[PDB]
Amino acid sequence: KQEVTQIPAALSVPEGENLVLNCSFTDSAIYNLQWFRQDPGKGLTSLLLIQSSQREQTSGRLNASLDKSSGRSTLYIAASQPGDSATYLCAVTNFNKFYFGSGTKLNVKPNIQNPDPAVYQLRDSKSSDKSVCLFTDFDSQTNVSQSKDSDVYITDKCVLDMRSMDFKSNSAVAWSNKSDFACANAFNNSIIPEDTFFPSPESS
Amino acid sequence: MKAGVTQTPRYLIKTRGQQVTLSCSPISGHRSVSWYQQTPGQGLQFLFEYFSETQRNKGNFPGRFSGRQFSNSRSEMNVSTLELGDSALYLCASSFDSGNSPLHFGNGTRLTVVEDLNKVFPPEVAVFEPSEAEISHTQKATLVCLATGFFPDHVELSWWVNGKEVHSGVCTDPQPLKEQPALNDSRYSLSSRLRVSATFWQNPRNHFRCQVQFYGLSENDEWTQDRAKPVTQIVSAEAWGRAD
Repeated sequence: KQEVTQIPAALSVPEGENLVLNCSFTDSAIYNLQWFRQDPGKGLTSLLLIQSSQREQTSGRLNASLDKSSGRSTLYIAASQPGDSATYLCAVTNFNKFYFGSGTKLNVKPNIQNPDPAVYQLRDSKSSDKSVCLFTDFDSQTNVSQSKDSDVYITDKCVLDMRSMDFKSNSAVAWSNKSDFACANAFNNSIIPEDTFFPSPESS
Repeated sequence: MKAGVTQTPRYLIKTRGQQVTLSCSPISGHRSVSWYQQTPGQGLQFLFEYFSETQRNKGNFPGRFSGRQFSNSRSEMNVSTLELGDSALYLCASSFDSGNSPLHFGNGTRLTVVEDLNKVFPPEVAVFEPSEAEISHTQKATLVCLATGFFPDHVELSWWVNGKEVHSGVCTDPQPLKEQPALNDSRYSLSSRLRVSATFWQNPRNHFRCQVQFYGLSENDEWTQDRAKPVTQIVSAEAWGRAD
């Protein structure tokens, strides 16, 4: 009869903004409520544990309230950072059971200071039969879509940080081994900046 | 120094009907050990918790899921009569007291249950060298590594520059893409980028390696196909800088 609900399912925001993560539970007879983060391909990290007798806990930029009788907890994350990106899980400990919510998947986007959107062709590999195109250096407002073609593969924006240069950049990779494939067309199903640089012939 | 929660094995590939036994060692001083199953579709689900060698609490799984705890607090769980939907991350957590003290999780055992070990393939791995136009326009140079055609998703990708593992300037996709999204046994692909300065790429003494560890079949799994047995292995690709 315990049901734990978390909203939003997914949150994407600009770095620096405050965030609100909501948890609710139908059975108020809990011993503790606990918030965790989980990164891709890893286990969970405990962030806060709020005992049933406590109303809140704080650790750094994280503060969570517990309203036991209302069946609610809210996690507030101040001044979000890229390294906050994770899945955040709400769990409750009941008399003789333990229940986890389905999570909020948080992505905190960098503010790109100097966008320079471009689509480049990487060099042919002599030990691969794929052609590879790199869409890079675009602002974090850009959305990368899948191709119309089932044999063209496109991976979502990924942020890299060149720490010693004070520099971060988004990119998406597209590839295929079909012959009617070119970098000029690879991202045609996405809305890309009108000023995107297509070098001749890192494109077509 | 301290050891965290440890789990063994890290990865398993089984066929339907088989059985597995998984182990977890708690943090020293923790006596409560809990097991959970994490699947895409049902999220984290509680199996059972042990303290001082006895089961204290149990979830709703059927009796083919079982567990135990030894006198030193180490715990095993066992799954019999395995089915495709038992594929999951099996997570262990330890605590000083689960009623009032935080759960500390291990990194899990990744179990894949398949119909047919012929469905298992290692990755092919390739490095693609940077675009000249990128170098001219930005004074930076992005390498791409692609790991493709693998099943199951039991891979770990890393970059190494002159023998030292790098994280600065890297981004690896958080999840692989299914090459055939509609299929239970689709093979996967994964991409990663490493970006360096143009000056660094232009030195021919600089060596770049993309390494993919793939966790596959055991010595004891039978193999009767023509192609190479898809055992646990590293597949890598490399490049050297160049005046570019």
